[PDB]
Amino acid sequence: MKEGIHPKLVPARIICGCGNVIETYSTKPEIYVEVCSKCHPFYTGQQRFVDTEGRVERFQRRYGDSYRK
Amino acid sequence: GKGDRRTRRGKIWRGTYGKYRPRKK
Amino acid sequence: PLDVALKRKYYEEVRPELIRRFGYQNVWEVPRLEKVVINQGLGEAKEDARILEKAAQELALITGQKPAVTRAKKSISNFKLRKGMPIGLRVTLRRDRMWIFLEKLLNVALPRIRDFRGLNPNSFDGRGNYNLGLREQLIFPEITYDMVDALRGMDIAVVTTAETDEEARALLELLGFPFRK
Amino acid sequence: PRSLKKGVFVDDHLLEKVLELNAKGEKRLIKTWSRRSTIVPEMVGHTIAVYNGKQHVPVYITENMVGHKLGEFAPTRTYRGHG
Amino acid sequence: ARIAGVEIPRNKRVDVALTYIYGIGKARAKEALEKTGINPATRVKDLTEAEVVRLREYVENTWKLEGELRAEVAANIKRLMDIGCYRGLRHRRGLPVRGQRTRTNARTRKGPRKTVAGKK
RNA sequence: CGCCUCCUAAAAGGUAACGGAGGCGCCCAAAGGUCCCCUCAGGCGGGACGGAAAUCCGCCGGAGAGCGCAAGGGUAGAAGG
RNA sequence: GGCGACACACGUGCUACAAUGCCCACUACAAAGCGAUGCCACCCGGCAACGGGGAGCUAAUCGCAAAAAGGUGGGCCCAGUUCGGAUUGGGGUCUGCAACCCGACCCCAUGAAGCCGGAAUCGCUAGUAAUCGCGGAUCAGCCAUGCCGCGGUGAAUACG
Ligand SMILES: [Mg+2]
Ligand SMILES: [Mg+2]
Ligand SMILES: [Mg+2]
Ligand SMILES: [Mg+2]
Ligand SMILES: [Mg+2]
Ligand SMILES: [Mg+2]
Ligand SMILES: [Mg+2]
Ligand SMILES: [Mg+2]
Ligand SMILES: [Zn+2]
Repeated sequence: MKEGIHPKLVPARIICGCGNVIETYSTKPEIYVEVCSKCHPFYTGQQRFVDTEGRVERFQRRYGDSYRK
Repeated sequence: GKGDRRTRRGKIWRGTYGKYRPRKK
Repeated sequence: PLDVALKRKYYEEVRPELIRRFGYQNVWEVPRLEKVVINQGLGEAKEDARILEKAAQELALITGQKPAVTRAKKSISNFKLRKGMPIGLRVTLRRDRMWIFLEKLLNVALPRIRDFRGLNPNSFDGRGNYNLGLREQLIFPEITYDMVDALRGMDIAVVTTAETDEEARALLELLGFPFRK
Repeated sequence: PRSLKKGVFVDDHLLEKVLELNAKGEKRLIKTWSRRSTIVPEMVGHTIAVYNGKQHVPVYITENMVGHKLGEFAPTRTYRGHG
Repeated sequence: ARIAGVEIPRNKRVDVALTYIYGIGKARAKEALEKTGINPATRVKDLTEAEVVRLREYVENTWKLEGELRAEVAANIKRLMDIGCYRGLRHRRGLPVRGQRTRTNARTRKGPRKTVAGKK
C-alpha cells in the first residue's frame, strides 16, 4: 500500500451483551458492543419477540359473549 | 403543575384522587 | 492468509451450496465477491474541506485504509460545485479488508440500524451487483460518539462476478446479508 | 366509555334484523336511524345506511371496524374547504 | 448507557435519564429499577456494567419501544385512515380529535396562525 | 472601413455586390518542453440527505464529449484528462 | 344531526415560562356551607378512578373534610432540563336506555409551543394588591379555568 499514512490493523476482540467474543482484526484492540448476529430479533427465529398479537384484538375483543338468544 | 394530571397540586386543583395524591394518613 | 472468518465461511459454507443449488460445473463459475466500494458522498462539504479530513479519518478507522477525494467533473448552477470543490470521499475495499468490514457490518452495524426491518432484495442492477446506503456512522463499533461531530453517512457499492441477480442473491443471503423475504 | 362491567349494543331494534339476515344470507340493505350502534363483529359483510341528520350514507363493512360506532363512519358535517 | 437501541442516555442519575427514552417514562422506569434491583439515586457515570446488561434485557424485551412503538402508533393511525372513520379523517385534514374547540385556537394541531385577508 | 471562419465560389488556386451568418483587437508560468499513466459524452438499471443530471457501482456506446474563446478543418493508435 | 362546525379576528379567564422554583415522605393551622331518593366513617380488591359490604347521621353530637400556602427531611444543578403540559395512541372507572360527531375521571407512553411578551392597555390607597385552598347554586353525570360566598400568609406607594 502506502507507508506511514494508512492505519495499522490490530487484533480486535468484540464482547457483546450476551457475552459473544467476536474474532476479527481491526483498528482498536478491544471492543465493547451491545448487539451481535444472535441477539438481533430478525436474525434468529423471531420467537414472538414482544408482540404475541396478530393485530389489535379487533375480531377478538369479545371478552364474554353476553347478549340475548 | 396545577394542570398536570401526574403531580400533586394538579390533582388538588381539580379535586381528583389517584396515585399522585392519595388520601391516607 | 489471515484467519478472517467470512472468507473461510465463504469457502466452506457458501461456495459448495451455490454449486449445489444452481448446478455449477466449473469452480470459477461460482459468484466471487470482489471490489467492495464505498463512496461517502459529502455534498454538504461545498464550503469546507475540514469536515472532509474528519470523514477521511473515520473511514480509515472503520475499513483500515484511507480514502481519496472525488473531484467534480461538471459544474452546476443550483449546487455551487465549480470545476473542483471536493465534495466526495471514495474508498474501495479488497483483499481481506473487505472481509473484516463485512464482519463489522453484518454482525454489528446492520443490527444498529433503527428497527432494521430487513434489506431491499429488489435493489439488484441486473448483472450481479448490489448497492446499499447507510444513514449514520455510529452503527460501526469503531465510531465512539465522543470523537464525532456531524451526521455523516455512507453509500456502499458491493460488486460480484455473478452473471445474474439470483446468483448474487443466494451468495449474499447465505454469507449473512439480512434481506427481507 | 361504556363501562366494562356491563355489555354493549343496547338496541334490540337492529339486532333482530341483522341476526335474521345473518341466518338468511342475501345481504340486503337495511336503513337504520341509530348511530349508538356499536358494531357487532357478526355484521361484517352487510350494507348499512346511517342517517346523519339529512341523508343516509351507505356503509360497506369489513372485519376491521368493531369497537367503532356507526356514526364514526357517518359524517354529519360538510366543510369542503375554507376557500 | 448504551441501552435503548442506539439512542442513548448518559450524564447524571438514570432515574430521570430513563425518561428520555421514547416509551420509558418515570413510573415505568421505577418499575424497571424495582424489579432489576438497582439504585435510583445513583448515577450512570458510576455503576456496574452487569446492572446495565440486566437493565437492557429487562427493558428492550418486556415492553415494545426503540423503533416500533412509532411504527405501532403510525399503523394505528393508518388503521384509522383509508376506511371512512371519523377520527381518521380528522387525522387526515390535520384537525384535532378529542372533542375540541376549533372556533378559537387549535393551533397546537393546526399549525401556525395562517392569517387570512379577513373580509367585511 | 483592419483581421479570422463557412457559404455565395460554377469538385485545383483565385473570384464581386450597402449578399447570407458569426466573431477578433484577449489569454496561459501553467493552458509551454519532455517522460510516464488514464480515455469521453450519453442511454439502461442500482444506490442516506441526491430531484432530469453534486459523488459512486455494472453493461452498451468509434467518436455525437473535450481540445479557453466565433466557425471550419482535424483529433481517442491524442492534439483530450 | 346542530347550538362544540374553522383559513382567520376580538374580549374575558386558567396554566406556565422556573431555583423567592419543582417533585417525594411526614406533620400541623381555619372560616363559611351541604346531606336520611342522600352524605359516607371503617374494612376487603385494584398501582388508581372506583366497586362489594356496612356503622353512624332528621345533623353546632355523624360525615363531607385532606384545607393549601406554611413546617421538617431528602432529591433535581439552571439545561426547553423529573419547569411546562398542549396534542396523540392503547387499556379502564362512574353516571345516564344511550358518552362517536358532544362529556367527566384513572393508568402507561408520547410529552409540543413557551428561557417574560411591539404599538398600547387594566385593577388596586390596608388586610386592600398579590398568592393559596375550601364550600354553595344549578346538576343523573359534567366540559366549572365561569359566578357567588369563605378563610390562611401578607407588600409597596401617595412630593403634588
Ligand atoms: Mg512493504
Ligand atoms: Mg420518551
Ligand atoms: Mg473553389
Ligand atoms: Mg472551378
Ligand atoms: Mg462586429
Ligand atoms: Mg442513475
Ligand atoms: Mg471550436
Ligand atoms: Mg353557545
Ligand atoms: Zn449478543
